[PDB]
Amino acid sequence: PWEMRERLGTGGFGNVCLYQHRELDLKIAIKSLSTKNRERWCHEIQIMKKLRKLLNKPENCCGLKESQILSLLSDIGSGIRYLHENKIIHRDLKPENIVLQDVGGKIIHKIILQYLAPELFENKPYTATVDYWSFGTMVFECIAGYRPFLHHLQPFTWHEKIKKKDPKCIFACEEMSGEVRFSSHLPQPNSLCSLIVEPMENWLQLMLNWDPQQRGGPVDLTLKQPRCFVLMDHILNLKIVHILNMTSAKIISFLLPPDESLHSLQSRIERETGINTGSQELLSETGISLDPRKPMVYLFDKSKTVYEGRSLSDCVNYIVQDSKIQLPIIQLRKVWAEAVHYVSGLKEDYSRLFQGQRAAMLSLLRYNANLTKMKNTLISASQQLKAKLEFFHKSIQLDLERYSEQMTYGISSEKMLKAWKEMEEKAIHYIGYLEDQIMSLHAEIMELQKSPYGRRQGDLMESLEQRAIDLYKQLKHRPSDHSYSDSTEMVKIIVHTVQSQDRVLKELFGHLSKLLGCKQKIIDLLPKVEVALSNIKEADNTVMFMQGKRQKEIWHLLKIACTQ
Amino acid sequence: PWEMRERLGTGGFGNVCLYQHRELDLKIAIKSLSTKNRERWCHEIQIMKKLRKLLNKPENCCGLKESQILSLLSDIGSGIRYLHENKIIHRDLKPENIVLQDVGGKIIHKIILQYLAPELFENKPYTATVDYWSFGTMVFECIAGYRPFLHHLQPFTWHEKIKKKDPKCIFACEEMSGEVRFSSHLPQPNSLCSLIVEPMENWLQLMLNWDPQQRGGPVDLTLKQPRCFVLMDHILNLKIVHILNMTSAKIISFLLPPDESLHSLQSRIERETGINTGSQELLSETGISLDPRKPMVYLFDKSKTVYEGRSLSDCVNYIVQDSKIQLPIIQLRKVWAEAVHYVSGLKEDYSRLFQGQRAAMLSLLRYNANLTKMKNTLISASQQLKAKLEFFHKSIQLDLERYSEQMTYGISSEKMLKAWKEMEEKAIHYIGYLEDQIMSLHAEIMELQKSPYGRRQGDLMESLEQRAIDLYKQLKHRPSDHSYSDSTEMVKIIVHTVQSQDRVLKELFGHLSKLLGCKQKIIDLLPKVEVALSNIKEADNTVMFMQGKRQKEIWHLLKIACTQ
Repeated sequence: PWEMRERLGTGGFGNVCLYQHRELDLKIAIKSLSTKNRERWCHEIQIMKKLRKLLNKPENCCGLKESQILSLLSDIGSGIRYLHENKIIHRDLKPENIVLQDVGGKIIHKIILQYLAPELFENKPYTATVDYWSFGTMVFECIAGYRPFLHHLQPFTWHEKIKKKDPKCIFACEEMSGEVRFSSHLPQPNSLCSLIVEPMENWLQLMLNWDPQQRGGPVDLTLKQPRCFVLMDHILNLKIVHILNMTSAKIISFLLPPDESLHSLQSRIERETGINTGSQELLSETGISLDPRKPMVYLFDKSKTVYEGRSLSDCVNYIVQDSKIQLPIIQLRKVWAEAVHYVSGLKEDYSRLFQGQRAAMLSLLRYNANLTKMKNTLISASQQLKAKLEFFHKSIQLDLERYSEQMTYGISSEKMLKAWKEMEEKAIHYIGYLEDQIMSLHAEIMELQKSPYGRRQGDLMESLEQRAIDLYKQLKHRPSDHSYSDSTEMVKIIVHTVQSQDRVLKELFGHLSKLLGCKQKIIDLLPKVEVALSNIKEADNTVMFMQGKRQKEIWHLLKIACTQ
Repeated sequence: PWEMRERLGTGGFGNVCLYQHRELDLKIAIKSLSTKNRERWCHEIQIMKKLRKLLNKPENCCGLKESQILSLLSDIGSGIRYLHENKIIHRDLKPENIVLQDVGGKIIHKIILQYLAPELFENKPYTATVDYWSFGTMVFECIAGYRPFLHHLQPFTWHEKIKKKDPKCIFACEEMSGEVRFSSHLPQPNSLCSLIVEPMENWLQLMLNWDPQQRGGPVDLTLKQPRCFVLMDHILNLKIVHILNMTSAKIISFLLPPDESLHSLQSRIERETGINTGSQELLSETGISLDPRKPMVYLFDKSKTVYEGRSLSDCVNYIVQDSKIQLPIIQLRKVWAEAVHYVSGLKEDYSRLFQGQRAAMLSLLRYNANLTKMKNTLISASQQLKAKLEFFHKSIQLDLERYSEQMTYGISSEKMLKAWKEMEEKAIHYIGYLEDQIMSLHAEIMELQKSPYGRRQGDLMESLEQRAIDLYKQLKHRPSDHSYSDSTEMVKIIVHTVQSQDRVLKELFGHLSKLLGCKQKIIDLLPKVEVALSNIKEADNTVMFMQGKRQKEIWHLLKIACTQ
């Protein structure tokens, strides 16, 4: 019962049809007359047996998340490694050929005119640099989202035009005048760490080499790779950790050497941020300060309390000044894509600030749980302590009685009297006060639990972003209007995002500093708790000392009476 | 600076003007040419020196609250007692003459053609029965709200018509046919307890006696009053207490003899309700069960758990069946006033049911507070108890040691061994389990705190009552339409009041029974708590017994060693 659903796509002989078993629900596709191409169909059988939907989503109009593209380059990079092992030059590297797999929640990227390399465009013989070229071209059309050099240019003049320029220049930005800034550098509104960008820049300079026989790296034979694959292995080895300094609203990647301690990294924090090491509080996504003898992280400054804390496109700054800049539809789509990139970045910003708030919160709850357990421990030792003073007092007074009849026998030195008196004076000298500070501070903690949050306003700004991208979608349904209308409602969304960001930021900075002061009070409460606990237990053990010491002279002087 | 505000009313010479000091804000009125009436103005000076706003409020269209009218009859009754002391026949007893005073929150009623008695209507000589007649007439026009006999009748035919009827008949209901049911009984849709009504019925039979020289009671000289004032003193002495049986949704007044115990009243509860005495739970407005050795009360049945639990006007029942009963404006105002009386009564019903809910709630909180204090007491005695087993165990084993060297002297009976062994076996044999039931049941109590309430729906039905009385107000702005429209929206308000009353009633019956089961569990938890507490303290005192008993043989056998 393999019921036909709607098709996947179009084959070379027909339509790539998606069908499904009715009982088992096994979504299996089918690929649907020259015996050369049906023979190559059997070649497709023997060799196979032996994403652009996401890119066309207007939310990712400036491109994707960086590390997701890194997983893409790992997957499809290992695939094209695998095919150039197998003497297979795919020639067709496009996100149309990349239908995802959501196994384990992780997207796996497999393979089934903008990618037509000039050695396949003009010549019938070719090499692996078609897939090198269309690979890196596909990668940058995931990074920026559009064509790496001369987007919206006719392919004929596109191949000849780049066939006559500098191959190191990996980005051609064509202006409104037609004068093109042929650049070897990537565009700025991206989600990318430059530490990864520059080896990827050199890698694209290997990829966008127009001459095929110099395109690709020279094959380094110890690792059996061109320099392209070696640089891709460097990118798979660039192990960094992002740290948001919550006291500066800045996210910094720190490169991790494979052997550096966390403490030497703390020295790097003190160099790169200026915050002193012992006051560097590193909170995890569950707010856990790692053991520094081990090798987003939320930097807090343990000494400071009150924490103080822009569109790089100046054309959108012109729109915020005057939305009536009469842009063509290309610049309208461009600058609106920039604005969506901007406010989206704002959303992720206060999103992770919410997360740092929660890390502070749960860490605070850990300290409270510790403090309550220590508290009830002090309760136990307190009660038993006062009972020990109690019975020890009674044993003192009865032994004073019976010792007094021993002094009616007149048979002992009176140092037992003053001895047991000084014992009893020790029993005098020994609470709930700091416990009242505990329950009161706890009440303040519950108040910090009940204090309001502004995440609904982040949902409002989120829906504002939804409106702005709905507008950009209205530039995507008709880019054929060539309108020149303003973007005043865009600036409306912009300044409400500004002000609401200020409100939520200052609220959770105040909440933040309250958690900081209360946590600080907890750290103040702990050593007095523990020292007083030690005084309790030492007092107990002295009660046992003068206990068995008094009973000690009881049996010894007893046996002196047994002597003669 | 006594600034003139708007007037109070109209004087005999002008307008009774209300004015006010600007600094001190002292609202003082002024009363504003025959020298006989200016001479009687000076008589008004010498004698004075020596409410209908509420009745015209359409909310009280069927009349007022009973006890408020009782306070009215006490105030104005003592005033007319005071004037008939002073040879003053006021002749003018109307709520126009009753401007209230809100001192202490309590309304004080003072004195400044429907009340024209036939001895003042027809004759120039008169007596105190003008004020007796207009007094009781004013009282019943506070009770029902309108004229006691033949309302909307022209005064000329009104005086002659009642001048020819039975004076014991204290209510003339004129029908639509003109045939009048001259009744000696009050109308039914009132807020009145019949225990007070029948002496007030006989009192009105004294008041509505048409012949003045038989109007009023015969003057009983030991108390120096007519029988009218004596009956009013009986009404001021009728001391009852309302009990709502929450298990039957019935409010019963119980007459209190001046010396009856509360327990004999509990026997009256068992007779008048059928609920057994020891299971009669009487909850106050703070839910306090009174000490029964003392002399609204919320009856609960301590044994039962799930508590199961109409328009007397049949014309409004006809409207609920068919609102298109085409009534004249008189019957429209009548029956709508009845409906407002009905739903208003519903509002007060579930209002006091909310109150019984709260009494159950706060009583429950009292039991929890008691239980937690007993709990932490058991914690204290538990810790000190286990410490006492602890040190007593150590004192046992060291005395076993030193007793064993006494048996190397061979000088004691071995019954000290087995003695201290059986002591130690007693120390073995002695918690948090019922405490876990306490904290768990407490969690259930917090859940009963967080369970939802339906008082907002009572506010909805309240606003439904506001709409229905807004409609009746639209019969009061124009009773001159003589419409015959339906009351379908009235029945809408009626059935939504029905169903919402069912929902809130069943919700708080379920909440109710949950409080009943949880409170029941608390009463189950208490005796095991206290008995176990007694076992703790007895165990302690035995620890002291074998403590000073072991030390007792220590000093005695010690002095046996001192002997020879």
